[PDB]
Amino acid sequence: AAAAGQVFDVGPRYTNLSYIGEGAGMVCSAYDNLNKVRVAIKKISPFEHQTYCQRTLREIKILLRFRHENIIGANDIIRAPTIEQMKDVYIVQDLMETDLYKLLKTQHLSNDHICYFLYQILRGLKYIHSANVLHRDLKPSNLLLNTTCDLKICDFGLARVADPDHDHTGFLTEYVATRWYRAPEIMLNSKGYTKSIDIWSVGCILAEMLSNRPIFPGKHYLDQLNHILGILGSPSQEDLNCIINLKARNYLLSLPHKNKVPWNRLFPNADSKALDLLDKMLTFNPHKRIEVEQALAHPYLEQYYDPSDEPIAEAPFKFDMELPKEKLKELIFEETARFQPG
Repeated sequence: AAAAGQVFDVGPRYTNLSYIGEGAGMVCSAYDNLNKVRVAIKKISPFEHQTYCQRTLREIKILLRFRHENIIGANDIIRAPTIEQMKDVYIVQDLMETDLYKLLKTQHLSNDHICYFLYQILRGLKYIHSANVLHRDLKPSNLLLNTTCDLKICDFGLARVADPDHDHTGFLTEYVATRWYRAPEIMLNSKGYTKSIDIWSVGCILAEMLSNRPIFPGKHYLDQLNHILGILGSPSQEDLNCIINLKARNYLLSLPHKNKVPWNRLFPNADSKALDLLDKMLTFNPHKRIEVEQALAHPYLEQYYDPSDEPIAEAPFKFDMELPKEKLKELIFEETARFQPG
């Protein structure tokens, strides 16, 4: 009994709705009457398809367990008082005006902005990684921004617990995360269960911040690899020897030789410390790729770096990655109980 454009009934607490929609259901802003601030509300309607259930549960479990200035929280979650009556779930969050994807369509960023956004991306990422979680879908639309340049990472639906022991797979194994921000190893021999997959995406985001265009816009699964290799050049023998997978190694060896395009050719207006950090994020071999704490400690970020102000999670995270649709509904109901006066 309160609509927008569908039903969007968010109790007595939240009023003066206004569409911003099509994200997960639909998104509105709304006046919060207990805190008198405007806030964002996302309506989730996932109990039909069993995969949107999994993404929803995963996202709720993470959002509630994580507490960090550069990671979007869930201030409130609204659903029916019973499982029977629960059809929709609404997640209430800090209202963030824009995201980096929308910003970059229209705005050039000064070096000071690039530096600050990157610092905040990596500060959030350090927390995430310290919990043994991988985000796995970092991209400019998953980076929210407010009018005062605060950056918050959102969308933990593809997130997983890190599992480097079980990261190997065969050549051309299908993947779900967004193509342009996929590390080379996803196409070759990785399931994306190590931390280095997120650092690659961050590197892609940096490159995008410096030029306002995706650095590796592959049209489909292997074109992505040829984009990467067209800039980085052919992998060294020693990087090839880290790929044991014969199908992947022989594929790479079949390719004509390509030299590196130097970053300063691609990004002639860029701060050279920015390009050095970029280089180290967009390293072909995931074993040699810089880690989140090394990136924060890089000279480019020296105006911000302060590890005592770069918090870590209080304990490791415990196993997303799995259950029929009816059990999932029940877990979601149980995970959201703390917001019920009930």
